[PDB]
Amino acid sequence: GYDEIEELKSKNEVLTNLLNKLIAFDKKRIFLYPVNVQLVPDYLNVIKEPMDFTTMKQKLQNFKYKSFQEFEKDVLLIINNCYTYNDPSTIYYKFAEDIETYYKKLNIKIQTKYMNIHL
Amino acid sequence: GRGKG
Ligand SMILES: [Cl-]
Ligand SMILES: [Cl-]
Repeated sequence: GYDEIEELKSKNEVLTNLLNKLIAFDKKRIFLYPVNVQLVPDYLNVIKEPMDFTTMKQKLQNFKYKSFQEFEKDVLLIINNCYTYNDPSTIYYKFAEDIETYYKKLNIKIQTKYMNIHL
Repeated sequence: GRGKG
């Protein structure tokens, strides 16, 4: 009913603001779109669950995230995919470490602001 | 992985 879609909408607004901060922090847009298989032909032979921020925006517009944890899973999937494919000497691996640091600095307050919608 | 750059 109205009250349930209102709740889902206010929760999506909190997840969106967090995704936009992650997209903004990713200035080189390393994680904005799926990794280009024409540039990296062996990528999907190594990464079994590719993830990127644009896919997360689509899940959001479809109201696919029903808990904070489901959102976090996708952020940490992007990060752990980057560690799995790339060597630790590369700019990609360093940028994943940087966004993991940024995310870990934010998530406690955003996660609380999310639970507080249905308080 | 092979590598990107
Ligand atoms: Cl960057
Ligand atoms: Cl590099």
